[PDB]
Amino acid sequence: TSKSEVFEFLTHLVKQEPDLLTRIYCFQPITMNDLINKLRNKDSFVDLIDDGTIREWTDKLGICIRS
Amino acid sequence: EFQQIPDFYGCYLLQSISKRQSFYIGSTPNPVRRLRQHNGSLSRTKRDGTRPWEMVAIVYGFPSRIAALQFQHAWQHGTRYISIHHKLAMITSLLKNEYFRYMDLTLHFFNQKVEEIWKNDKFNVSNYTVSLSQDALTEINNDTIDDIMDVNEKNMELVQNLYSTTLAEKTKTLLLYKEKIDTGINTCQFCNKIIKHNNISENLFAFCRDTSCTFVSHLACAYRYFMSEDTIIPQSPKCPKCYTLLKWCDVIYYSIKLNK
Ligand SMILES: [Cl-]
Ligand SMILES: [Cl-]
Ligand SMILES: [Zn+2]
Ligand SMILES: [Zn+2]
Repeated sequence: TSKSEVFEFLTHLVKQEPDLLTRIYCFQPITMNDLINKLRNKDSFVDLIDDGTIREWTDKLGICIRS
Repeated sequence: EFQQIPDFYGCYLLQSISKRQSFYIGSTPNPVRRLRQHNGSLSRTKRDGTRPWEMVAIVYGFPSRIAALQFQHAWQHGTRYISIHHKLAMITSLLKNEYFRYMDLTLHFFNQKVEEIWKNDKFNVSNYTVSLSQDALTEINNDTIDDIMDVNEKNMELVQNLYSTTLAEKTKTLLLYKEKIDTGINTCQFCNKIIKHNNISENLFAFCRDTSCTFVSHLACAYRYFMSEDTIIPQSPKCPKCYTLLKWCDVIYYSIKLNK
């Protein structure tokens, strides 16, 4: 699975979660754990994606991660 | 509950006036108070001449304290996002990075000689804005105590002017948008329903940055319109009425603060 395919998949999950979508285009910080829980709940495949790849995606998409 | 975008949050570069190879990078919501703390003390350290510091540049417009700290730490590390020449090149490298590009940050110089070195872009690192203080300092004279003090006092006045003016401008603009909402007769550019606080999607509004332009919409409606590799956050959308370039971060700043 290419990184491009994974990034498209994660972006598509965000777009199906209205509350989370609004939070991201309003630049709201979110913890990695909270984000991954919201994503996984839209599609359990997120379990198979490593943290480093998720973090690369958050950087690219402008998602603000709070430690 | 949403958190507001800061009225001001900036990442600054200090250069010691006397020890001109000494620099400091930090971030703050109030650069005037912060510069006093650096130059005096944190609250009411033997001096070796490092103080006073000149604040030579500040990057501001961050959507959160978290984002400013991310920039600050990347800038200090020198980082997965990628002498005075290196410190300034790092600014450009970060402003080109995908993550910070969404923020349409402003790079402001308080010292024109520092601005010229940045512009010279020795390393050819070259949507963000660049500005230079009116009456910016130029070559620094640090030969005497009085010269050093004069630099510190003039630099403080420049930092005060930028900060107090930025806050006053946001205050004025908030008041003008609030008046538009308060009339209760504006309608959404896209869905045509009356603009009124009544449901986050219904109470977040978007305005043109030109306060005399009449473009107003629901934030959700503007978002939908602007968004029609895949992305989530609009980048440099244009006003559908006057076609001027908008900064999505400023749109959100006013949107959320008006609702709060
Ligand atoms: Cl102050
Ligand atoms: Cl000192
Ligand atoms: Zn609407
Ligand atoms: Zn306009």
